Amino acid sequence: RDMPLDSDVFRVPPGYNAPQQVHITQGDLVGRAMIISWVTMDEPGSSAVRYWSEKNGRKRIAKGKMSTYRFFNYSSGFIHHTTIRKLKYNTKYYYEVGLRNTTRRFSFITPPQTGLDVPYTFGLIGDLGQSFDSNTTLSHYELSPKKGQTVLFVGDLSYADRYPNHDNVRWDTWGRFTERSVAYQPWIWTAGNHEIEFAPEINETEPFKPFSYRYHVPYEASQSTSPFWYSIKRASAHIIVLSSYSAYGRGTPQYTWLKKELRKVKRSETPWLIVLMHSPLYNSYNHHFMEGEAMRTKFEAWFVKYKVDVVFAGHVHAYERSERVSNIAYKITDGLCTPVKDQSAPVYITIGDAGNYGVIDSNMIQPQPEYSAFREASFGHGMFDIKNRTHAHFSWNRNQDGVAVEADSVWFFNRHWYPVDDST
Amino acid sequence: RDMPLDSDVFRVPPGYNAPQQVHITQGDLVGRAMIISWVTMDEPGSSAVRYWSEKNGRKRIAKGKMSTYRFFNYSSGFIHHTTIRKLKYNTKYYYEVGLRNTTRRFSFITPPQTGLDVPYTFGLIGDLGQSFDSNTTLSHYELSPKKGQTVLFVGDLSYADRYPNHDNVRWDTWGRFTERSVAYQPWIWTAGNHEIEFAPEINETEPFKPFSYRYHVPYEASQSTSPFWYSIKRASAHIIVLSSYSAYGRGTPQYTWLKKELRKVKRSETPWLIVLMHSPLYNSYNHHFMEGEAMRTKFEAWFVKYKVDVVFAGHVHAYERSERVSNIAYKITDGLCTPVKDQSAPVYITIGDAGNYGVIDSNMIQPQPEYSAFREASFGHGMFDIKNRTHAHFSWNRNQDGVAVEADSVWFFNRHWYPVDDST
Amino acid sequence: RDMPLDSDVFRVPPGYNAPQQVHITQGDLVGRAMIISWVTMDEPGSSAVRYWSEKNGRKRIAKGKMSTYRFFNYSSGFIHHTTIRKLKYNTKYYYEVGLRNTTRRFSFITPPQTGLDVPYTFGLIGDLGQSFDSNTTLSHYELSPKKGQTVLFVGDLSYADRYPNHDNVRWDTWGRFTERSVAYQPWIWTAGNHEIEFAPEINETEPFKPFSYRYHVPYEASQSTSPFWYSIKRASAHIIVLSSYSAYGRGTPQYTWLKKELRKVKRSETPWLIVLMHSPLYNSYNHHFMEGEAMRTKFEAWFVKYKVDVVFAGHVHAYERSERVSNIAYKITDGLCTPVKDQSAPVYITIGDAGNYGVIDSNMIQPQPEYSAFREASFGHGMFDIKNRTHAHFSWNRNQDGVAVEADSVWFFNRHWYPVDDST
Amino acid sequence: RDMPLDSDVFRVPPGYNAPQQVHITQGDLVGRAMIISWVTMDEPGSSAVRYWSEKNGRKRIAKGKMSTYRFFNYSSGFIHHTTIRKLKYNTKYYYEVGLRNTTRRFSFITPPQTGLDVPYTFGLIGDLGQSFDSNTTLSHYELSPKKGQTVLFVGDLSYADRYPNHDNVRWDTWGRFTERSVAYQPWIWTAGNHEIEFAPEINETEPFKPFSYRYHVPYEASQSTSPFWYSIKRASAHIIVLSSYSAYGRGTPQYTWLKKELRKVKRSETPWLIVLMHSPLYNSYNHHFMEGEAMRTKFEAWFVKYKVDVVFAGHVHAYERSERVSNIAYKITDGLCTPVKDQSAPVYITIGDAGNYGVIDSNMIQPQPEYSAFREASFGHGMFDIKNRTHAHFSWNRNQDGVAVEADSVWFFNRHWYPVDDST
Ligand SMILES: *[C@@H]1O[C@H](CO)[C@@H](O)[C@H](O)[C@H]1NC(C)=O
Ligand SMILES: *[C@@H]1O[C@H](CO)[C@@H](O)[C@H](O)[C@H]1NC(C)=O
Ligand SMILES: *[C@@H]1O[C@H](CO)[C@@H](O)[C@H](O)[C@H]1NC(C)=O
Ligand SMILES: *[C@@H]1O[C@H](CO)[C@@H](O)[C@H](O)[C@H]1NC(C)=O
Ligand SMILES: *[C@@H]1O[C@H](CO)[C@@H](O)[C@H](O)[C@H]1NC(C)=O
Ligand SMILES: *[C@@H]1O[C@H](CO)[C@@H](O)[C@H](O)[C@H]1NC(C)=O
Ligand SMILES: *[C@@H]1O[C@H](CO)[C@@H](O)[C@H](O)[C@H]1NC(C)=O
Ligand SMILES: *[C@@H]1O[C@H](CO)[C@@H](O)[C@H](O)[C@H]1NC(C)=O
Ligand SMILES: *[C@@H]1O[C@H](CO)[C@@H](O)[C@H](O)[C@H]1NC(C)=O
Ligand SMILES: *[C@@H]1O[C@H](CO)[C@@H](O)[C@H](O)[C@H]1NC(C)=O
Ligand SMILES: *[C@@H]1O[C@H](CO)[C@@H](O)[C@H](O)[C@H]1NC(C)=O
Ligand SMILES: *[C@@H]1O[C@H](CO)[C@@H](O)[C@H](O)[C@H]1NC(C)=O
Ligand SMILES: *[C@@H]1O[C@H](CO)[C@@H](O)[C@H](O)[C@H]1NC(C)=O
Ligand SMILES: *[C@@H]1O[C@H](CO)[C@@H](O)[C@H](O)[C@H]1NC(C)=O
Ligand SMILES: *[C@@H]1O[C@H](CO)[C@@H](O)[C@H](O)[C@H]1NC(C)=O
Ligand SMILES: *[C@@H]1O[C@H](CO)[C@@H](O)[C@H](O)[C@H]1NC(C)=O
Ligand SMILES: *[C@@H]1O[C@H](CO)[C@@H](O)[C@H](O)[C@H]1NC(C)=O
Ligand SMILES: *[C@@H]1O[C@H](CO)[C@@H](O)[C@H](O)[C@H]1NC(C)=O
Ligand SMILES: *[C@@H]1O[C@H](CO)[C@@H](O)[C@H](O)[C@H]1NC(C)=O
Ligand SMILES: *[C@@H]1O[C@H](CO)[C@@H](O)[C@H](O)[C@H]1NC(C)=O
Ligand SMILES: [Fe+3]
Ligand SMILES: [Fe+3]
Ligand SMILES: [Fe+3]
Ligand SMILES: [Fe+3]
Ligand SMILES: [Zn+2]
Ligand SMILES: [Zn+2]
Ligand SMILES: [Zn+2]
Ligand SMILES: [Zn+2]
Repeated sequence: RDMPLDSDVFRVPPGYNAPQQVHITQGDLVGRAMIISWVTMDEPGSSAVRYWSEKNGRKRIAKGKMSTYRFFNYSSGFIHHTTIRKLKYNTKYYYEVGLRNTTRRFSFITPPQTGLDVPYTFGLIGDLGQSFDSNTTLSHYELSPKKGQTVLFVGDLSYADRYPNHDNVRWDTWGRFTERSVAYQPWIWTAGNHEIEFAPEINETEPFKPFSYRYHVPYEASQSTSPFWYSIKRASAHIIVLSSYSAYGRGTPQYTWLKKELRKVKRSETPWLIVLMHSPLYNSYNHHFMEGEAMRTKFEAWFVKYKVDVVFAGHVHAYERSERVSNIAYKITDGLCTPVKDQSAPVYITIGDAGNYGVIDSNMIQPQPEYSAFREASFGHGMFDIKNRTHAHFSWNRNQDGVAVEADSVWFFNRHWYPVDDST
Repeated sequence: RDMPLDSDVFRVPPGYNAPQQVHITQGDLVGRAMIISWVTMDEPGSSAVRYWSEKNGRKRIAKGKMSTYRFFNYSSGFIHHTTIRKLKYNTKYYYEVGLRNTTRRFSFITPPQTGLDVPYTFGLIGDLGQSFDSNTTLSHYELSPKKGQTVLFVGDLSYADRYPNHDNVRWDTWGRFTERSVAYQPWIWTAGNHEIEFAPEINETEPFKPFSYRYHVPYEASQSTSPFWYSIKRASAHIIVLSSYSAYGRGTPQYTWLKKELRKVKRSETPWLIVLMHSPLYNSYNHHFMEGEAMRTKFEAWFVKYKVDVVFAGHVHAYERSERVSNIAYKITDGLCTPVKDQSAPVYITIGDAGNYGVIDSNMIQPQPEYSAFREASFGHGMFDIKNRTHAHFSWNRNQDGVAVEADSVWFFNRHWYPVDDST
Repeated sequence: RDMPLDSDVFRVPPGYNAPQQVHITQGDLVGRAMIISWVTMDEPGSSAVRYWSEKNGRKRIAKGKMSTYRFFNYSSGFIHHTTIRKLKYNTKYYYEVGLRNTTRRFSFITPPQTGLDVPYTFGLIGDLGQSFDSNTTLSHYELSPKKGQTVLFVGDLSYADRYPNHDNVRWDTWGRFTERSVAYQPWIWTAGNHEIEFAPEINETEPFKPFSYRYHVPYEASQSTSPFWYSIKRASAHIIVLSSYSAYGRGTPQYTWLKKELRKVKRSETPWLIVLMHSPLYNSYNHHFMEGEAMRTKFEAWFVKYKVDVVFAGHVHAYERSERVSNIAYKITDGLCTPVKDQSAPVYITIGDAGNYGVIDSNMIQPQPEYSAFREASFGHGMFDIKNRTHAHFSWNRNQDGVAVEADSVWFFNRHWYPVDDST
Repeated sequence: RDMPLDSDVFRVPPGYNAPQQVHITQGDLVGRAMIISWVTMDEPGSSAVRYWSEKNGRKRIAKGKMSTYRFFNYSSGFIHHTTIRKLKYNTKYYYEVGLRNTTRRFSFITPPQTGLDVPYTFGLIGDLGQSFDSNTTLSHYELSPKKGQTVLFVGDLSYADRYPNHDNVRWDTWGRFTERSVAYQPWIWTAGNHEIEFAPEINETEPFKPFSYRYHVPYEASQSTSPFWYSIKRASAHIIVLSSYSAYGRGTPQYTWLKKELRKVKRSETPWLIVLMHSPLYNSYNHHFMEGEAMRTKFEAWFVKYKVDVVFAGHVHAYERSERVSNIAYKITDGLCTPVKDQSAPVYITIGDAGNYGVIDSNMIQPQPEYSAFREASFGHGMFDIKNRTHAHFSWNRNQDGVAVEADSVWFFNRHWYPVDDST
């Protein structure tokens, strides 16, 4: 069900050496910087970006960097990444890319300054891929009357690794496909397993190669040493991104980084604390059942201890939302190994159902365990709408329903400023 | 408690640019190759090694490679690594190193061809370090009347990272200290946490740097893509080394590698299957209690499924030997989370008590759980003596006892050729 | 007059990932090693070469290396270079390349052991390019009844740098064009100015990049530190190759290397001493008149001192052969600045007329100076046929004449074993 | 004769990780930027530089870069290079270096904006080295009542290459020795042969390695692609630095660069045109007689054509000043090979007599040829004092004379604004 190469969605912008595959993300810790990235195929081109705010129409120029990579018998085009910094909060900016030959213009809006009661609405997309189903989820998102403002992406971007020799073209088409959204609003990236791409057979053994060339993140903003785990703050939220497929043993860089990072969250500043990861810690579908155990045994207590609000994951191609549950009492022989309701624990949601290559995970653990509050095997996307320092409303819209039909919906009460039972 | 820099044990071989810190390991999959490694400090020197068998006294020459590294305000000398290959099994070889200026001679004996009933005796050392205690354990090993023939090293080599800026000299002194043994019999390396050395503060953020420059392993012999997990066969054993501090998520290179590797073990060929790792899966001391959970949740079933015989670990600075136990029935809600006796399960032994910087882990879990067969907080080393395809005898000698006093002893019955009850 | 891309001469060998652009050169100092190089375009492929002698039909395998490069908006295919060594002198060998997918077979004949009276016939080609004229010179060579056995190539290989952005395809077509000769007999390479390719404008500023990726030479055989100046011995000749466009100041690597090298020539072993370079030291055409002055002032005396026999050059697109002349008496104010006949001096010949992009240099210094013995502005190639330690016969065949019509011809008397006046 | 290691001049600034070997140069094309460089030996340290003008005492900070290198059995400390830019012309600046641990303060004065009649006084030092003689020349310079404001350095900095394995310490001592001057006024660098350091024997074969790590120049300011030839404008002068030991063949990068650069000189803007190079084009001493021939044959005409005023060189350890001479009429056979007076030709001066390792080149060519205006084998330094767009006064002070005794003196009349006869 992968959309064919000629699909209107994969068409290449016309013009000589016209910037294609345009995409953006936050470029700093707090909201006033963006990383613009794109690809030119005819020749190298300029890595300069021109931008100006709607109000103070003064045109400034940011100069970035260019790179390329070869995968097997494949060779990328010219990848560019430029970071515009020191933007003003809450203002619309226009940016142009492809200055030398054919220029293209886009716009984005900086978020509001970080604050306790600042509202903001995030979209949740996981496991997109490029099937027709993928196309549908993306439009439904684009049409959600509750306008999404940033997409928190949970992993498995294009599934190009399913093609022979991981046909990296499929990375190009995906990038062209999603530009309609990412050229305009940032998508926060998380690495999934389809991004690992360990292919000894074709002599490609550096994990995450294509993904890392194409998608950049402000990892040094948090003091991370790798782009696979980082953190950013935006509006009233503090987002922490983790890498299920990187290492988390005690003492490793990721473990060490997260320990420090959790100590840096200030709920008086960013009330909402969200964590993103690919492989779900709590999952009742048969597929990938219990894979999240190892990371679970390692970070769960931290999450309960710092009161994280939600934990979004993907990987299982279906939907599921749990109860605030914890299972942090086991000591091997004491037999205390059963998830228990805990109002300090975060809610674990899994939205890996945006489409992939058109396949859904339907078999599930029967009967629905206690920790599971709702599960459904349908394609869709989610929206996490922050309202106050106390309220945030989550929704799940199915691809079968109309754009405005929330097939599941829930209010979240801030584990810090209003820890009442939302566990309903 | 660490031995002082002037300790006789740290003395530098005399002569201009005299080879120091000499050491060896198996260099191929089956036994007929060695990797000789050493360091010269005055100037680069030759990386050629001259060797000849006692019988056919014809002198041949192997040419290797030289490298250097800088840690913080530290600079290595000239590290050399040369692989002699195509040796004859079961023969004494003499090798000379430092051909240009001051030459030094050593010898080693290739192991017997791999076989079903070929006996061999391994020493077990873990968490050595360089305290006086360390010195002791090493001598006790050197004196075991049951002559050890290869040391399986379980991790934490020198604790140089405990010194300011990880004073890499402590790596040099450790290398000079242990030469008395390693220059003559191979030691199989395993990476522990003291080897990670992630020091962002001094701008050292590439894990395992010093360890990796200094200690090489034949990882491509198994088709591993990293030197932190590999496998070798020697005599009647098939040894598999893993990395607690590397990644093992589903799909990762280490996970992928182990799955394939277990499929390649042939018990009709190497009856004994041993696994090495630093952080113990089963451990009842308070210190580092339950750190091995994550990896446990990922590899335990495979170990039971392939009937691995023993699993040596270190990290807890003390001794402990368990019962053949398994705990692979948990499914979150079914409450089946208690280690059970399983005769397909391997025996988990932890020997991280060779000395470190002179400190013992004594606080235990009271009371001694069922899975724990014997535990003692004493410094010491172990020996695993293979006898037939069915028998192998393990011993633990305390540093307080005399060289020949086995403070713990047990016979192992091959999980494949003689599955009768050991566990006692 | 550049042959069009569809020219039958540029056709690509059929088959999946079929080795194309096959080419060879001597791979050691004395004749018993070859460097096989080729290109595969579909995918990487194997860098193994299979070969066996006609006599002892035992098939052996040599394993080489693979590399790639990008020039501007260009990306090479997979370049391979493999060195077969330890060949037997004077024997025919078959070699196959493209082992994995589509295999191609060729053959070559090792030269005879170096000796005083060993005959051998070299072809002289300079400034080839890929015009139709180039095609003609190459056939005339292929048809010279005096069968050439090795081509000494004087520089300016393909003129791809004349195309926009140095369209490196033109490097591919040239390589395909000349395979008919180079896959079978070695061509010794010399770097000319069309190989420098310094293009700051397109950000290509490393001189000799494409040339160096594609054409390899045994420069370490002589103890050279760069592939732009080296030396080889073959049959009764000792060939020295220099780089007009590299540096030759006093103290530089090239200067230093040549000084030592000249001291290593043994005329009792290789009677004939030949030097190759691109820019001619003695030239009477108007084009490039006096460019060879700087190198001249630096090496001429050495040449006269060691009695080099001939000095072949190219660059001027025409033919010219001089008298044994020297001009090494100048001391600024003494006015002794006029070429004089000297029987210790080498004969300077220029054959840069094989074709280029179809243009000839016709204007010449009028009147023909004394040092010039013969000059003609015609396209052609040359043959230097060694006979004894005393005799060697040089010929120049014009493209207008028939294959067997020597338009100029001369006997050379060895400056060492028979320094009589051949200056006729 | 070289000063001993304990010489007071080689003492190391006290303090932990105290900045040593401090030095500066122009950092842009026109005068408003500086490159501060230094070395810290205890540990890496900060590469930030703090500076503020005397007037507007606002302290700003520039952040630079750190690097290290290894020569043979030698290892550099931590070399730092930071470029302060956008300075105001003609103002005193103070700069501090070593911000983390022990800070040191220095000052410099930006030159006046480029102009037709802007005076400036340059010092001329060549072949300094570190003998006692060297110490002397440096003091004499420091004391010239005609205060020098920038040193144009002609090559051969330290002669470290004379020590075994080119004992790079001699590079450190030289850097500490000269700090007294260079930390305060820029010295413009030129590469000489003692900087090449091609030492195959110890496996060092990349020319100019130590020199290049330690001494940086603003070569991209002119659009040069290498740091061995560049150009800067300062006050009323346009200085062009060349590399005798780099390549200058037709087509090479240096040749190509100079041709374009000469076209960019505007005498209406910087009336005085100076060229620096190591090996002198015109020299009548026996030592190194005629080494400058090759480059001469390549660039002389261009110098006459663009009317360069002076050409300073070193290499011959003595002094010599010529007449405005040219010798650009030779055409091989026309016998016109004798230097002739030419008033468009520059004056060739050689000041390689600052000291070296205490040795003078005294053997001259007898008799003093016509082109030579004055020559003397004494240690000394020079000063080139620009006065107007028409006048500039050059002086040569011997080490034997007193600080104010000009042992040779001459007025230069601008070849462009006042071409009357100087040559006397
Ligand atoms: C390279 O660029 C030129 C124009 O700049 C274009 O016409 C040509 O087709 C390009 N080639 C490639 C391989 O992109
Ligand atoms: C691309 O833009 C540059 C602008 O400097 C122009 O010179 C060139 O001809 C343009 N078009 C193409 C097809 O390269
Ligand atoms: C994808 O969806 C868009 C609208 O959301 C539509 O215009 C387009 O035709 C669709 N393409 C495919 C291949 O489904
Ligand atoms: C690439 O191809 C296969 C992968 O296993 C193997 O035969 C070969 O050695 C690999 N690596 C290289 C460098 O060719
Ligand atoms: C939080 O938002 C909800 C819905 O928008 C509203 O009912 C509630 O009163 C808000 N809380 C505050 C403190 O305004
Ligand atoms: C370098 O080598 C020389 C002898 O080869 C020795 O005398 C000198 O002390 C060495 N220096 C270092 C830093 O090892
Ligand atoms: C080291 O060995 C070489 C052998 O070639 C010798 O030349 C040198 O002098 C020896 N001694 C030292 C101290 O380098
Ligand atoms: C270490 O033990 C050895 C014998 O095993 C002994 O000779 C040596 O003196 C000891 N050194 C220290 C510092 O304990
Ligand atoms: C090294 O020192 C500290 C480590 O956090 C930091 O200030 C600095 O940026 C680090 N990295 C570099 C390249 O200096
Ligand atoms: C195994 O070894 C033990 C002790 O050496 C012995 O009692 C037993 O009989 C041996 N088995 C075989 C098959 O020889
Ligand atoms: C890569 O290789 C596959 C087969 O191995 C081939 O079909 C495909 O077209 C190749 N692509 C390129 C760009 O060479
Ligand atoms: C190429 O050769 C390999 C031989 O191992 C084969 O598997 C493959 O299918 C062949 N053909 C192509 C088009 O790749
Ligand atoms: C090149 O010459 C060959 C024979 O020498 C001929 O078969 C071929 O057609 C010629 N091609 C062109 C383009 O001249
Ligand atoms: C490449 O294009 C031109 C060449 O002069 C220039 O503007 C640009 O800076 C060059 N280099 C890079 C890295 O873009
Ligand atoms: C050299 O060769 C020529 C022509 O082949 C012949 O006339 C002459 O006698 C030969 N010299 C010797 C020594 O055979
Ligand atoms: C490294 O730094 C420490 C202090 O930071 C210093 O005491 C030690 O002596 C230094 N070592 C070297 C080799 O500079
Ligand atoms: C160097 O400076 C730092 C300043 O942060 C200080 O912590 C350190 O102790 C100082 N002294 C030494 C000897 O490193
Ligand atoms: C170098 O000269 C300075 C003054 O110019 C003097 O103070 C110093 O002692 C001299 N040192 C030597 C070693 O000549
Ligand atoms: C370094 O030492 C000598 C220099 O000629 C030589 O024997 C050796 O091959 C050189 N290079 C290396 C990499 O050892
Ligand atoms: C040039 O300077 C000299 C000496 O300072 C002076 O005699 C002459 O008049 C000056 N020229 C101008 C134009 O001021
Ligand atoms: Fe997925
Ligand atoms: Fe330990
Ligand atoms: Fe040419
Ligand atoms: Fe000098
Ligand atoms: Zn997934
Ligand atoms: Zn440990
Ligand atoms: Zn040419
Ligand atoms: Zn010199």
